[PDB]
Amino acid sequence: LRVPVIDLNRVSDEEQLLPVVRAILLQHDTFLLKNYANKAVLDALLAGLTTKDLPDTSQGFDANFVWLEQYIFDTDPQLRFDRKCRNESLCSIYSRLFKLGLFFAQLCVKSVVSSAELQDCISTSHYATKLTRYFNRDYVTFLPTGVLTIFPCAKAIRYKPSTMATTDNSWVSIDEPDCLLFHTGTLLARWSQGMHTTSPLQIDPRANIVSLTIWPPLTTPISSKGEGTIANHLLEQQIKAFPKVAQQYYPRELSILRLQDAMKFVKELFTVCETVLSLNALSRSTGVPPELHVLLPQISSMMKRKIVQDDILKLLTIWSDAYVVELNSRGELTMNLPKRDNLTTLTNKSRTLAFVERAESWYQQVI
Amino acid sequence: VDDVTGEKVREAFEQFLEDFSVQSTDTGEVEKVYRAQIEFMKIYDLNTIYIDYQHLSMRENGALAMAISEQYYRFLPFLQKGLRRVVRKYAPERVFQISFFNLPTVHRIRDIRSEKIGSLLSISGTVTRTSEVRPELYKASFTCDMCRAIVDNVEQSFKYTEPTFCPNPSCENRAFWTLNVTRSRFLDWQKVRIQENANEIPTGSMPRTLDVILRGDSVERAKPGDRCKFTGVEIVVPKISFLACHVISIG
Repeated sequence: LRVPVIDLNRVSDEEQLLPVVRAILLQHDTFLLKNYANKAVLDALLAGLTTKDLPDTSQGFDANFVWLEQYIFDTDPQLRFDRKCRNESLCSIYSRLFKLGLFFAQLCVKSVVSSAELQDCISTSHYATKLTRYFNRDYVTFLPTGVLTIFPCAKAIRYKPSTMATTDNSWVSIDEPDCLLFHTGTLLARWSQGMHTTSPLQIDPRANIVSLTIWPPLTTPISSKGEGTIANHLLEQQIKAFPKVAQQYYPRELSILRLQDAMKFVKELFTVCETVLSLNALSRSTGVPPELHVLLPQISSMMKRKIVQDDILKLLTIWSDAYVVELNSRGELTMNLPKRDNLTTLTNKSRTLAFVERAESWYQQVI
Repeated sequence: VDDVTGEKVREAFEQFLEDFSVQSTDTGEVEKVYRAQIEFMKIYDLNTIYIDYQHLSMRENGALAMAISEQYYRFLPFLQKGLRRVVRKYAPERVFQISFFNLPTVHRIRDIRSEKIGSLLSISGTVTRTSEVRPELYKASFTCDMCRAIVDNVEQSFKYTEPTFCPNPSCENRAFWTLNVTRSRFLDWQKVRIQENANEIPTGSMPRTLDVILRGDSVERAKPGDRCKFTGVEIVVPKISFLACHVISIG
């Protein structure tokens, strides 16, 4: 609820706010911008509604079914990128929000190691924006694909369970009237020394999420950890990997060569499953015979996603030497611990690292 | 006089439990099922066994059953120690409950005299009221005034007791030890109301009711307002109450 509120009538000369903005992103990384001159162009979002005439092929509107036209707006002078829709009122708000984005870029990416490379949208004009028009269960967690993204919205906030801002692992939501929300991408979280976060999005009352990203170059030299993988290819793989793709050959090839890396939703099961069986070991001097009907809602309450026997079968397929698959006389699957002690945290850390290494070897040999 | 008789009756009870295995294939000869019953409860560790009195009445021409039958409260820790020794030798947080059932004689509530105090009895009737289960202190962990030493004190089902001497000769005081609940096993304790059946009431008499206590896992089985038959020990309460170990829904 504590969001920083600033005025816009005195930051027009750009000489009093840079230090404060740099200081304020150490704890709060969702910015709110008010009182601009867009009080008569912002309510003119009723022009681009019913076009529906061209296919996707990674440019323009991915028109998926009368309910969604996601315009992945490509840039104009870069190679392999050419996209021009009508969008007159959206061109006016794109010009004002792009000047607002370059204004925020010049006032906040100057406090890092490079203050001329990250704003390289001024020269080559590298922009691939997300005009997600939800016109007349929802989509996955969307972080901004650029390095800085300012957007008009209704509420625009949620929180997935992880170690990030508002760390209480619950979906938090605040409502904001007549303003803009700023969120930065993941490449600026690696550029700045760990001061950013992520934020999930969904169907808001102002459903047209016009995400205008900065979108760094095709050949921008990122440091040592990302020298081989450019910003364009990695973020384009993320752009083509989150929604459904059924138009052409290459992003479907990227989806069948990249969506089999979903071991993090099952190997994290291995970061918590032994804990609960050990919790059953320090409380039931019954020799720990477990029942599937009592171990299933325990891990289903520990993890919000669906947990059924396919994960148990996948864990049996990847690591069979640490568990049993022996059935009893009644007809159900039983599984116990082969350790003679209750649990040792060093051996548990070694077993978790060996499970991670075995799944990584399976990911290397499956492709 | 029962200090040397208790070890002999403990040896007789463990010989009864040790000499009888299972040879019950093809409905041939009979032998008792107790070792497989202990082997079945090894996984679940409830230890709330059921021993038939009709199956115990064949040894020593019934004389072992008649001697246990009158001195049941004086022979009960020897019986549980013999049961503990046979499960300690046949198998590797320890509570025990020995229940007796199927008596050949059914006694009413009007034929209870003071000659059967401490003996076992079969009481049949109807349940009038029930009391919600509450923890029974059973045994507590007392700490000393200066030693801070743990003492495992065994209650005698009468009232809040207190030790007399500290075992460690670091002190010999008799002041107030303090109670401790960590190392003190607790058993659910219920108190229900049994009353005389409508078909065996005398002419002009009143259907006299009585309160019966119950522990172990014999609680939460007796349904209210149903004819019930209990098997237990007559224990006095400072009033003549009862302790049941077996519950059944007769009628």
